[PDB]
Amino acid sequence: ATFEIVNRCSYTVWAAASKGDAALDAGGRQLNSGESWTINVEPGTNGGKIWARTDCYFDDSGSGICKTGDCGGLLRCKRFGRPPTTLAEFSLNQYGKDYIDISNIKGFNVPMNFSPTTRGCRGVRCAADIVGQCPAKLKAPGGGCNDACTVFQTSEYCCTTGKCGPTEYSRFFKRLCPDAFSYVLDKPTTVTCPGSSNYRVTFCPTA
Ligand SMILES: O=C(O)c1cc(-n2cc(CO)nn2)cc(C(=O)O)n1
Ligand SMILES: O=C(O)c1cc(-n2cc(CO)nn2)cc(C(=O)O)n1
Ligand SMILES: O=C(O)c1cc(-n2cc(CO)nn2)cc(C(=O)O)n1
Ligand SMILES: [Eu+3]
Repeated sequence: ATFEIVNRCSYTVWAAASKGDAALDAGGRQLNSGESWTINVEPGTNGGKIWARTDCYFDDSGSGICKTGDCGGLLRCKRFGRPPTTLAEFSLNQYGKDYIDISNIKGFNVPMNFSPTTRGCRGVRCAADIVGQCPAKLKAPGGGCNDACTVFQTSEYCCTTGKCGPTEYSRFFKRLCPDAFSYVLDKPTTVTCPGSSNYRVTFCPTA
């Protein structure tokens, strides 16, 4: 499957793509404002994620640091990124269909649209100014808006036992972005697409 990753932000981002125990395609790349990077994701990829990283430095070997979304200091991510990270999430070719969503469960750093480029389903978007409106206690000094689990480490915010409800913090993310997951047990906003669809992830779709 092809994923065209487009940076419409006015700032550089370092795109990342991983399924947690391996890179997808090269795993990461710099995208200056306006640049597009198309990756190939293997059919059947389960639990894949794409995100933006901000304020990164990498040496000539591809090792360094990012202020949001750092994946073990690598340009080419093999693992998932450090919150806060707005997440484009997908599982492909699962009994004949693809499944996509956006999640704020690991916080929000950069606005995003995640849409099919082929027929048969809608896209999803979380493009509100979550960082600007972020509750004081969730603001990440390194940049972005943390989820409450990251900040407070409670069973209720982290849904540790599989039982939890919405919270004042989850409701903030849900108010700003109704079409993204705001906590682990949120009413799902997953979209079912035809198996083997192709996609575009756009950072700052309205900004
Ligand atoms: O065991 C680990 O340290 C570990 C494992 C995974 N895994 C993620 C997946 C797939 O969802 N499998 N291991 C991710 C990370 C990380 O992002 O730091 N770390
Ligand atoms: O760099 C890692 O391998 C790593 C870093 C973190 N950390 C993330 C943060 C910030 O929220 N602090 N450590 C968690 C994990 C894991 O759970 O596997 N793994
Ligand atoms: O503590 C962790 O979360 C962690 C630790 C290691 N470590 C591996 C080694 C061996 O040299 N030491 N920490 C790898 C990872 C990961 O790849 O996600 N994660
Ligand atoms: Eu780890």
